[PDB]
Amino acid sequence: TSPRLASLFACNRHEKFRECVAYADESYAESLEPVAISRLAKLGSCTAVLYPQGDFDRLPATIDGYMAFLFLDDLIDNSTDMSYISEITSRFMSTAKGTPTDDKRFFLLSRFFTDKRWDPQNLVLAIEEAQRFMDGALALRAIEIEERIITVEEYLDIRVPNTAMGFMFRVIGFAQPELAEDLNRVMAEKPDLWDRVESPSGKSVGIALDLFKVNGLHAEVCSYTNVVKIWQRESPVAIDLGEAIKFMVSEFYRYEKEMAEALEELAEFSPGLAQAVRDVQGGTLGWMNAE
Ligand SMILES: CC(C)=CCC/C(C)=C/CC/C(C)=C/CC/C(C)=C(\F)COP(=O)(O)OP(=O)(O)O
Ligand SMILES: [Mg+2]
Ligand SMILES: [Mg+2]
Repeated sequence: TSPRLASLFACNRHEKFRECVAYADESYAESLEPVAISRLAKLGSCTAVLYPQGDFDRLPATIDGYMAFLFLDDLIDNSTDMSYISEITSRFMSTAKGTPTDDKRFFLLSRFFTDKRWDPQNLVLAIEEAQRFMDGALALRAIEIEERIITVEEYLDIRVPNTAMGFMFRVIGFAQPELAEDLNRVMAEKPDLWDRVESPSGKSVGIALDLFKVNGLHAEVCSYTNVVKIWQRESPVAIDLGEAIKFMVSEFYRYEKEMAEALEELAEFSPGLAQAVRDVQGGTLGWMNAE
């Protein structure tokens, strides 16, 4: 249920995509399979389509980082109480800042954030965005617990950093190090232009993730933190889940158009960085449309 979404942005693939898979298989089986008790190795094909003009020598590190990230976020999203989610997010941020850990769950996260090849300002950007991702996870869980009714607008604002689109855009500088300088410059000199690209990105990918969820074990629901159910409540006329899905699909396309328009203005500043952003969006949607 919920339809495939056709991104405006091509799903492009690194030429060593095969090596990316297998590195992921072999790395997972050695470093995550023991503790994880999985769709985790699949982040090989994914990194290869997120960073298709990236430097292959950075992709194995990025794969490990992203497998660890996905693993821990599954911890976070599955937690039912603020006390446990707070412990996990604080430990994530400690590790992201290079605090040593002997918790194997965090071993690959530490490898990635302490990679000596990071551009130093790029690394600071990535840590700060991971904090924003974590702050949104914490806020969304408070919402579902308190069963608080918010608007779609309020939700999407909270949700944007928690889609990790912005984090993946920051690691463009790691995976495609010829873009580190341009990444730093846009944040220092053109922050508002940057946010005009990042904000419709997070909104569209947020809507897409929420659309692709619904039901499995017995009742995920998430009635207060899934944009489809949020709109059901906010609509000024009664709408069922089906009609609600249709509307948010239309909103996906509207937010992607708004992102496209922004990327035209980013490309005059940096053609390379604009194209790398397209490919992160295009590969994310491409990879997601295995539904
Ligand atoms: C990157 C995205 C958004 C999707 C697919 C590509 C991928 C596996 C990237 C790994 C990079 C990172 C940091 C991912 C971790 C955070 C994100 C967002 C996810 F886990 C999305 O997976 P989900 O649908 O279970 O959860 P939710 O976001 O709806 O709660
Ligand atoms: Mg999440
Ligand atoms: Mg999740």
